[PDB]
Amino acid sequence: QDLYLRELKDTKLAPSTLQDAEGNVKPWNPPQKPNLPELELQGPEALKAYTEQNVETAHVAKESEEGESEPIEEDWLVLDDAEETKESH
Amino acid sequence: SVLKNTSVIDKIESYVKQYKPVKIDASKQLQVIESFEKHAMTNAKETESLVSKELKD
Repeated sequence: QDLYLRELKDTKLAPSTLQDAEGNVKPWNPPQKPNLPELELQGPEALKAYTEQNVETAHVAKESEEGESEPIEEDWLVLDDAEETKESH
Repeated sequence: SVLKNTSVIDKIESYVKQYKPVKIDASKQLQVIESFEKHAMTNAKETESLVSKELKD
């Protein structure tokens, strides 16, 4: 009946321009467009960090080297220190 | 597909794929690692030759 149809029609006048269409909004003085799709579109990345973890910064892992590939000055010293330990061992 | 406002996932999915070859392994130790071992062969066989001789001696 009509009293539901007219409020169903009312759903096709007041909120039809709200989200069903993009005719901004008549009852509201503040606009609907420059909040969610431009200011709050970056809103999720205005809550998290930008240009570091949304870009995600796929960074090359810092490379770690061996013991400088210099065995002679330490292996014999370790061998000399191994003599010291095994006397105490 | 849970996000109807995707707009970044394809970029993010591509961002994963462009960095899919993240970084290779580092098997750089092929000259110093055995140098620890070359001292290991030297001293162990020096010890083993001595103890084998001394146990019978």
